Amino acid sequence: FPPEIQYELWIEYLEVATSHQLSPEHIRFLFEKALKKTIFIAYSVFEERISISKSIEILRRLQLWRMCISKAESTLGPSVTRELYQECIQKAVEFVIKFSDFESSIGAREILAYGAKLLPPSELWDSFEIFELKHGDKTYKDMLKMKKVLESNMLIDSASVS
Amino acid sequence: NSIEETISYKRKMEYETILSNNAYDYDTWWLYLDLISESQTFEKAIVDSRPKELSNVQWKRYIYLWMRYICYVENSLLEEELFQDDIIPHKHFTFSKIWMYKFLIRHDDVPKARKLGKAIGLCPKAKTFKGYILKEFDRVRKIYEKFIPSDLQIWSQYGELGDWDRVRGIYTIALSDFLTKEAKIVLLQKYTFETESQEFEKARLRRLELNQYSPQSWIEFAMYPTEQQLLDLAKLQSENVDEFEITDENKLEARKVFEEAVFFKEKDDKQGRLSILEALKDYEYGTELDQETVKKRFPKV
Repeated sequence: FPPEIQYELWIEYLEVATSHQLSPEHIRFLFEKALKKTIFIAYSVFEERISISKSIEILRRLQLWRMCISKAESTLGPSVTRELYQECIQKAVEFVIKFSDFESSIGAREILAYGAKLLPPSELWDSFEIFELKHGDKTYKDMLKMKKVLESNMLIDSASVS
Repeated sequence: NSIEETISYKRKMEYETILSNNAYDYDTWWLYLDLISESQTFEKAIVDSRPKELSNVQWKRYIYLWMRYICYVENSLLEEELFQDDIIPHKHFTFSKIWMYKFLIRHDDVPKARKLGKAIGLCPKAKTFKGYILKEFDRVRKIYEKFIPSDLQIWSQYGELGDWDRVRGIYTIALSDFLTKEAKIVLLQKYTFETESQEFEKARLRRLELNQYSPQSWIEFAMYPTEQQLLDLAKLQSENVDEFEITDENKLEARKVFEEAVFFKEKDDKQGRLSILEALKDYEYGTELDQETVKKRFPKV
């Protein structure tokens, strides 16, 4: 039936055959045959608890999909997740901001400058964010006023838009 | 029955997957070995040995050897070449010819993962495995290496095999908020006369050390009488030398309410509790909070 009806077969066939078996290579191959969206998720769910990095490579191989990968990478530990966002950038800015928030926020200089690059990437809550980052220091009114100036310039480029 | 080529097509495609690098080829070694396991058995093991050795080189020592004992059943010279450090040779000479094929593989595993930061933890697990198989030969090796947090674990284990524990705990505490918590809990658990003696030569007084001396008096002098008078002396000596006494009035109010029950005793407890509240409320704390708030607002602007 080819890639149309075959999917209608294949979703139940996967859910069932995975439910049955004891051996990685056979089912691995079966997903391989299979692959030609949810399939990635079943498959990834398999790899994490039988086959891990390989799975992460598979997820690496849309916003929701980006959100997942990041979750599984966090499951492998924190460090990757900040890394994941950089992949993520290329509404998404809200997510990159969501990752960057605890990134530099827990921190790193490349990450903070990235926070600036993202905040400037495209917003009053973000202004509260940068203001929070400035307030956190016991880092200067000058850079802060320059920041509000740049965001104002963004207000200018935004207002200039038709 | 007739799924033989199912394995042969999958295993050929698994090896057929190109692998540039060390970890990529070692990742493929995990795939085809599992395919070989489920389904020239010696030459596949030999080509697997060269792939793991020809890789990460740091992580292949734990990857290759972990599937060597299973590969051997389906060995002594190959393990010594891969594991190749001074303490590992000392561990081998004590339990190679004396005890095994389980022991001789476990020692090479200990020298692969360590050679470390987890040396006091691994050495404590080595003595627990060697002694079990209340031994005085392995415990003395730990006691000899103690003189040259982690030592309290080996001290509490050797004593269990509180008469001999005082000999080890005195040496441990002689040489960290967690380190003193282990020595304080050991001298308190051993016991009510010696529990108070250990409290006097440790608790001294701190917010944890002062709170520990109060908890020691609750358990040690619980079934005796003079818990209120001794607790009032500790809070007075601590407050004078060292606003943050909300846990002393709260733990004392819960200790009085938790006591099993009269009228004259309960009314006397209300008089004693209210006397501390009246004396506490008239000692500079709602007034102290607003004072620092005005200074904090003034300091900024």
